[PDB]
Amino acid sequence: VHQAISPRTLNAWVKVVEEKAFSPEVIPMFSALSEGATPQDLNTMLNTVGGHQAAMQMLKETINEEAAEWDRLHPVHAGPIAPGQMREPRGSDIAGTTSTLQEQIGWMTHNPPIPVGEIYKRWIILGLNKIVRMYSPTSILDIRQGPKEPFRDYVDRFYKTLRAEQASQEVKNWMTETLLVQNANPDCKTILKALGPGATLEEMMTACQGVGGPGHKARVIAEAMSQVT
Amino acid sequence: VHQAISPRTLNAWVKVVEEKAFSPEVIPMFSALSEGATPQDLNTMLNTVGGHQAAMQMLKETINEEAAEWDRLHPVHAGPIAPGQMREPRGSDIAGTTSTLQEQIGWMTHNPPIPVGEIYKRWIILGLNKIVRMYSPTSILDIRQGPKEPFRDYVDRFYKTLRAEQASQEVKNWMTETLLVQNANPDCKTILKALGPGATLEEMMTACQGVGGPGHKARVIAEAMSQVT
Amino acid sequence: VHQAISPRTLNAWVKVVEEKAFSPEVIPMFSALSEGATPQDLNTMLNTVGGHQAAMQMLKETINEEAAEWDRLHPVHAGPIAPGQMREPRGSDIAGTTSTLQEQIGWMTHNPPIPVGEIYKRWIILGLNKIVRMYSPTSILDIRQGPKEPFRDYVDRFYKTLRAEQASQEVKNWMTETLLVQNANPDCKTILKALGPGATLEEMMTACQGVGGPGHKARVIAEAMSQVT
Amino acid sequence: VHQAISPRTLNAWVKVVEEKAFSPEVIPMFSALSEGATPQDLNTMLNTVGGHQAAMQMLKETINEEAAEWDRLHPVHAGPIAPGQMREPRGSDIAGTTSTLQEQIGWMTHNPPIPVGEIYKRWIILGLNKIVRMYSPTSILDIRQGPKEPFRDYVDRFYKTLRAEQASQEVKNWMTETLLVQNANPDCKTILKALGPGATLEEMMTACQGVGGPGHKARVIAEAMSQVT
Amino acid sequence: VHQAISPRTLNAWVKVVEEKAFSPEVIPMFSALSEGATPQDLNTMLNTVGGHQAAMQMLKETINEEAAEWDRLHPVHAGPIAPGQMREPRGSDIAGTTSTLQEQIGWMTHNPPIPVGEIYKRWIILGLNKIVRMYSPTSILDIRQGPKEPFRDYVDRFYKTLRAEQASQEVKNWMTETLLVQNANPDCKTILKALGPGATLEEMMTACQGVGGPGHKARVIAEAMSQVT
Ligand SMILES: CC(C)(C#Cc1ccc(-c2ccc(Cl)c3c(NS(C)(=O)=O)nn(CC(F)(F)F)c23)c([C@H](Cc2cc(F)cc(F)c2)NC(=O)Cn2nc(C(F)(F)F)c3c2C(F)(F)[C@@H]2C[C@H]32)n1)S(C)(=O)=O
Ligand SMILES: CC(C)(C#Cc1ccc(-c2ccc(Cl)c3c(NS(C)(=O)=O)nn(CC(F)(F)F)c23)c([C@H](Cc2cc(F)cc(F)c2)NC(=O)Cn2nc(C(F)(F)F)c3c2C(F)(F)[C@@H]2C[C@H]32)n1)S(C)(=O)=O
Ligand SMILES: CC(C)(C#Cc1ccc(-c2ccc(Cl)c3c(NS(C)(=O)=O)nn(CC(F)(F)F)c23)c([C@H](Cc2cc(F)cc(F)c2)NC(=O)Cn2nc(C(F)(F)F)c3c2C(F)(F)[C@@H]2C[C@H]32)n1)S(C)(=O)=O
Ligand SMILES: CC(C)(C#Cc1ccc(-c2ccc(Cl)c3c(NS(C)(=O)=O)nn(CC(F)(F)F)c23)c([C@H](Cc2cc(F)cc(F)c2)NC(=O)Cn2nc(C(F)(F)F)c3c2C(F)(F)[C@@H]2C[C@H]32)n1)S(C)(=O)=O
Ligand SMILES: CC(C)(C#Cc1ccc(-c2ccc(Cl)c3c(NS(C)(=O)=O)nn(CC(F)(F)F)c23)c([C@H](Cc2cc(F)cc(F)c2)NC(=O)Cn2nc(C(F)(F)F)c3c2C(F)(F)[C@@H]2C[C@H]32)n1)S(C)(=O)=O
Ligand SMILES: O=P(O)(O)O[C@H]1[C@H](OP(=O)(O)O)[C@@H](OP(=O)(O)O)[C@H](OP(=O)(O)O)[C@@H](OP(=O)(O)O)[C@H]1OP(=O)(O)O
Ligand SMILES: O=P(O)(O)O[C@H]1[C@H](OP(=O)(O)O)[C@@H](OP(=O)(O)O)[C@H](OP(=O)(O)O)[C@@H](OP(=O)(O)O)[C@H]1OP(=O)(O)O
Repeated sequence: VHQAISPRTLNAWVKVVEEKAFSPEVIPMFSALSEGATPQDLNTMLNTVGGHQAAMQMLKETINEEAAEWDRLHPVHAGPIAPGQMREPRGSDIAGTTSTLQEQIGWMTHNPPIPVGEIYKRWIILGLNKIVRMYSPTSILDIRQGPKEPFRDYVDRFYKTLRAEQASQEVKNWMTETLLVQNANPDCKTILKALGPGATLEEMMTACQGVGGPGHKARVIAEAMSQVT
Repeated sequence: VHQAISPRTLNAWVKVVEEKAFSPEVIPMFSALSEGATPQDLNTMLNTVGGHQAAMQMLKETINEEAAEWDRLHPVHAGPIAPGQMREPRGSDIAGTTSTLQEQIGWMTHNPPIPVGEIYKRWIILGLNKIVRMYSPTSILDIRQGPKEPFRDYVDRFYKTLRAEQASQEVKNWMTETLLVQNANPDCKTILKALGPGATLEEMMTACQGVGGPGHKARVIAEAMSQVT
Repeated sequence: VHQAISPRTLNAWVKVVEEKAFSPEVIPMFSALSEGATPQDLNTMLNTVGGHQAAMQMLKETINEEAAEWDRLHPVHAGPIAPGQMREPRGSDIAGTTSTLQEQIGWMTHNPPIPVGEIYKRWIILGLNKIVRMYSPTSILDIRQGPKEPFRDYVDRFYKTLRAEQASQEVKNWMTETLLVQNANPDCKTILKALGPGATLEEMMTACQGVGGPGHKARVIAEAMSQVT
Repeated sequence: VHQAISPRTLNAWVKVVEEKAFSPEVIPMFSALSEGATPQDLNTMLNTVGGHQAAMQMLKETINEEAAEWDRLHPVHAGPIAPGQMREPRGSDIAGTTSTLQEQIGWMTHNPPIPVGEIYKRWIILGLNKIVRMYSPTSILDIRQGPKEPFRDYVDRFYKTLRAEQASQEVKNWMTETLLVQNANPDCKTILKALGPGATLEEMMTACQGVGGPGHKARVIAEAMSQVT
Repeated sequence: VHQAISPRTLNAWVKVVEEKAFSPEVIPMFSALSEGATPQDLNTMLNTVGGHQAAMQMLKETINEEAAEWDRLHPVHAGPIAPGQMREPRGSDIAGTTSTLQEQIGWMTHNPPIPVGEIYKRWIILGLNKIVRMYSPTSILDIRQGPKEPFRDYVDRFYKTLRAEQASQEVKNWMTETLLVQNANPDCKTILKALGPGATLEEMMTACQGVGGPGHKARVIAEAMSQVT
């Protein structure tokens, strides 16, 4: 079509997703970048969202709901071939799963036009609005050790979140060497600080392996009593 | 139709839901606002309920049960076209899922009349009665930290509830400023007050990160023994 | 039918359920009140049981098994119209789900008679016997705080049970004023008594919010040591 | 008629208004949710705005201004219209006040099309932009007692604003419990604090009834003079 | 005709208005008592409301708005009606201002029926809801003297409110003897108490005629300064 997305349009959409994630600003930008686009172009835009797999699953659920709504309003015709005309779209055709680009173009350019692109755009906008309201991406900054969480479990959660984090490898290494010790609970922080700089992750995990164990509990209790007595 | 809901009727229903939520007063108001309305108007009223999604799901379940009951009382005919007459309504037709507005008007104005609007209204009333009896909306005022609940889990619950709360953003900010520290458990509240005013949420979470850990338990036990000795 | 339930019969059944709940005395009364009644009348009696939803679900399950047994023993005929006679009942027809009142009267008054009312009555009697043996209604008197249960969870259980309780509103308020503090665990009961009369529920929950937390445990341990030393 | 508002679209619009009020975010959401909608659908969306009646009146004034502009640009055509042709829309027809849904659909689905829905959407967007720039909703947090304002007048303003506030009834009770005394002027606030907790609204009003009168002025002047010497 | 309001129905509505004023209970009650009634019966019910003329004016405004909306939905035809046919009702006809009882009956008893009574009752319900939400009746208990308000002006406000108050003459006299001095401002209250019991309204007004004047203010400053000396 005339309004097929240009290379700069697609790149702008990619950069919007990468920089803003799913802040409200994503909704206008998508609306502005995808106007006149076929459902195939919209699917191309959706497929370039790296990460946020849970958010994209949420979006797909919303699209399926809206497709079911469309199918409820549009009943399947009683098998009239109508060789002059073409088949009426279904919800899956609007979402582009069961329709080709030629069919979408034909629906968009027919008289009267069926703007399958704009209908799909509204479905996607509903999904994006739901994501913006509900979804919260994981953040490495939010990973803190629980007061009773073993240090190894905390480290596992930290590294899982770090793997999912959007950052360069150097930045992730820097995050490892600051946040991991920073966001440990006080009991493990004391041990890790006493361990000193240059301690490896294995040394750190060995040093905190007994926190919450009977011996460590006895030790800290006895130290507290000695201080207050 | 003559009794189609007016703009003021729809706005009054919206304001009723926003002001009273699902107090018993909702039941008369709905009854008064929806009399003579087609099932399409009733669905329009139901779609304007913002929030209370669990209550609306309960209402939908009740509507489905009543539609099944109607289907049990009304057997589908043995395919008599009856071109002079029209097809008999099903339960989904009364709820408006499988019927159009024209069909609803045709049933409502036929002689003898099938008041699909009134039947659907009674089903909705049953759902509303169930909601009024059972459903309790979440309240930010009810979020209190458990005696052994970690402060971060409490903060997550608080912010989830605040997100679901019906309030302006300034009011939500004021709620964060007061209720969060107010409704923490005594162990965390002692630390939070020791921090003083002006502490951020991150400083507050770091300060309470050790509550329940071995070191904090030893410290408070030692302080108690020193006081009693 | 000649033995259709009278207004006084239905009201007597309602009063029997309200006063006796599902004590064994319910089984004779039902038997006495429902003799000669159609399945329609029996369903009317079953629908007037307010509350005891779990017991009624048990009764429905028993009725379904008995209907399945009837269907096992009665095979569907090989489609003989038999215009002189009527269709043979199925289990669902005896339970009244798939049968109209006219069909039930026709079966009951046919020669030889098929006493669908009496068969359905025996199914209901089996269900009632099962309820009498197994089902135990929830009681506000039985709601007591566990030794380690947080006060807020106990209060939530108490208020849920109170909502399900069969009592006047004034009686429920009196129960709240007596049983809630009466049935708290000793640790919370001490604090609640120290509050004194006139404390609100919010002040009660605040006062017990720390029971089970480290500070409260340190306090009580130190107090016990001081008393024994 | 393919782009009619779905139940989820209308609910999303309602939630947008309830959550964001008239922050700038409302403008993209509206434009995203109303694409291809008829003027009737747009009016339905506008009627679901609960509260903000003054803002809605500003929007209606903007719409009337734009309709007047349209009428100035499009002069009426004297003489009967052609039987095949339809009447040209006026501003009121675009706004949906004097046009039925069928007429709007006919205008939109025509060769060449008159996009009455999109023109009306632009008018509504102008109104929303004016609201976002100028309208400021009343907030209970901004009700402060003036230095010379009688306490009763301040209480009246507080309760009017609280009635207008978008909040649950429990939240409104909490706001009364906190802000009313918190936001009184110092002269009334010292007396209100001297009253002590648990004071009723009538006791608070009678306690502050004399602030500003000759006796209170004489008393405070004498006390200040005694403090000085 | 069949559902015309009985004498007991009218009396029950009168008692409802007198006992509850415009509490929310007025809405279901009016809904129940007015079912099937003609616009003439509804107008009689509305005319039997004694007092609350501001609320009744609000109701009339709402009715006029709803009549205008109905007129917008129902364009005036050329009216070449057959002798058997009858003129289509307008908003004023539904409200009963321009329609006789016979015309309302004819619209209500017609094929297809035009339920003018029920449409009118919905308009009245919208007005009643507006009243319940917004209107607040004047209460003699709320009349308090302002801190700088002249005593004579307070007396005039009190007597105006007392004249408007719904109460027996003996209760009004008791109100005058109880609340007038009670709800005066502290300076006037001090003088009135010094005046002792048995003083008439003229002595009470003369005793407080100088409060806030130069002599009284100078006197109170002198007494306060002497007290703190
Ligand atoms: C060839 C081409 C032109 C095309 C096309 C093309 C065609 C159709 C669809 C599609 C559209 C709508 C539905 Cl409603 C379904 C469906 N409904 S269903 C039966 O329930 O699953 N299935 N499809 C797959 C279908 F149709 F092919 F079968 C779809 C896609 C979607 C676009 C899309 C991505 C998205 F994230 C969320 C959406 F809502 C829609 N892309 C996928 O679906 C693959 N995907 N899915 C998910 C997830 F599940 F996490 F959301 C994820 C992907 C991912 F991209 F890898 C990314 C990590 C996230 N693209 S091109 C140049 O773009 O390559
Ligand atoms: C075009 C128009 C005239 C129309 C129509 C229209 C037509 C039908 C229905 C509908 C009615 C009855 C059933 Cl019994 C089902 C059904 N039964 S089923 C197979 O089990 O799901 N499905 N539907 C969807 C159907 F029919 F379209 F398929 C329905 C709706 C409902 C109205 C409704 C809302 C509601 F809250 C609870 C109800 F009981 C009924 N609205 C929805 O359902 C969408 N919804 N649902 C839910 C939830 F699930 F949480 F309750 C929520 C929504 C929501 F509004 F977003 C809101 C957050 C809550 N509206 S208009 C101007 O209004 O846009
Ligand atoms: C019109 C009329 C003459 C009639 C009839 C009428 C007709 C049939 C049935 C019925 C009978 C037997 C089965 Cl075996 C099923 C079935 N089997 S199934 C597919 O598995 O669910 N469904 N039905 C619904 C059917 F038939 F309509 F489809 C039935 C009922 C039952 C009577 C009944 C009540 C009961 F408590 C326990 C029973 F075993 C049977 N009433 C309901 O069922 C509705 N109910 N259910 C339950 C629960 F689930 F908790 F037990 C509850 C209700 C409740 F009453 F609200 C109450 C809170 C409890 N009444 S009248 C004057 O009485 O109104
Ligand atoms: C039946 C249906 C399909 C329809 C329709 C329908 C049809 C037309 C109109 C309408 C549109 C444009 C103009 Cl320009 C005027 C007009 N211009 S005029 C002569 O100067 O007053 N009048 N109308 C009434 C008309 F047409 F009947 F005459 C309109 C509405 C508006 C939509 C609207 C709402 C709004 F808030 C602000 C707007 F700008 C437009 N809704 C109302 O107007 C009622 N309203 N008004 C106001 C206020 F004044 F405060 F802004 C308020 C309401 C309220 F919603 F109650 C809410 C508290 C606020 N809806 S449905 C399912 O939606 O019910
Ligand atoms: C024969 C008979 C059966 C009849 C009839 C009869 C016929 C019509 C109307 C009427 C109805 C609707 C509108 Cl919309 C207007 C209108 N619209 S308009 C152009 O703007 O003024 N005018 N009317 C007068 C009309 F029609 F004559 F023109 C009406 C009334 C109203 C009923 C009514 C009372 C009410 F309180 C509020 C309402 F909304 C409607 N009663 C009056 O109006 C007189 N009234 N009004 C007001 C007020 F203004 F405060 F609200 C007050 C009165 C009052 F009762 F004195 C009382 C102190 C309050 N009754 S009966 C019983 O008499 O024997
Ligand atoms: O408070 P309690 O309900 O009495 O539970 C405590 C305690 O839990 P707390 O954190 O709440 O104080 C211990 O937990 P830790 O502090 O050591 O993490 C736990 O000890 P363990 O988890 O190491 O087993 C101990 O269990 P126990 O006494 O059996 O060793 C258990 O006490 P009780 O089971 O006796 O209640
Ligand atoms: O008490 P306020 O309401 O705050 O105003 C007072 C004062 O009031 P009172 O006499 O009741 O104490 C005078 O008002 P009136 O005498 O007319 O009643 C006024 O005018 P005068 O100088 O003539 O006394 C005076 O002065 P000004 O308004 O110029 O400030 C002003 O004093 P303050 O504002 O400083 O309190």
